[PDB]
Amino acid sequence: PIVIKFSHVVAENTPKGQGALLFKKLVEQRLGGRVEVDVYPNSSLFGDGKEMEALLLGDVQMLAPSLAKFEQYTRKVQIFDLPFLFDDIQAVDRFQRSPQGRALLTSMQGKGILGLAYWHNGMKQLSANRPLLEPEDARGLKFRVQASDVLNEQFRQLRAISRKMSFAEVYQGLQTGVVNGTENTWSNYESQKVNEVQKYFTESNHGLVDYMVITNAKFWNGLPADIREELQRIMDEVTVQVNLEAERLNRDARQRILASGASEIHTLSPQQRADWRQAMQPVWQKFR
Repeated sequence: PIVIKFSHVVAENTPKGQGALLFKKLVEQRLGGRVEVDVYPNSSLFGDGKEMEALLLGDVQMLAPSLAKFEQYTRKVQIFDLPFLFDDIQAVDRFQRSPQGRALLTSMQGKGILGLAYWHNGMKQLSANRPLLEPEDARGLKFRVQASDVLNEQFRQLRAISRKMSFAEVYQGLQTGVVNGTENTWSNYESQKVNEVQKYFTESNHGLVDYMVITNAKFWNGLPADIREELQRIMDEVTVQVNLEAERLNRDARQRILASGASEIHTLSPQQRADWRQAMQPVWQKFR
């Protein structure tokens, strides 16, 4: 029995968490006794800082990191971090499914990493301990970010401080005050209870969190051909399900945040929307 350990950093009740479990279910139903999928959520096997090298070493067989986290291996997927480049997940999808988007799946092949699919999470929102109505409001704040040069620049542009931190550490980061704001999808915010330490959200939709499902090329290429081809067909099926439901899981998470009674969500006025775009679009200059 071939074992595929799939490690990720999110909660089970999320787009990625459910996708990893659906992959497990369909593989074990279609390849029972031949392939086993062992899913490790919430950084229970490896966290942000160590998963990629574990994949390269063969300690894990499948990951699905945020597109924001690949700079050490390629700078070709930085495009996905540019603020306001994609209006919505449908726009992201059009890029991902296009010839140019598909080619990025092989961007790390020379490093021994193979991209198998894109999975959606959703658009990013802003949070802080004070209201974020207009860009001036971010000045002097300390935002947690994924480990991305683009996202560092995004907050530098807003005259704020950014701090790269692993996803597992965000809650305590905000609780202790080493950071006091961040950006993320509704799903990630609610599932990790970060709304408990962030009173104010702004529905900015200013970026996204999406994933590239990846494996170790040596492992993937070493599989019997039938197993590899079948796994790829199953992955594509799972991807349709992940992507069909990611919008709903995020909307449900937003509802939970409102039902918590401890946070509020600001709807940007048209003028505020334009102001945030103007303040953030200059970061594209540095990543042509």
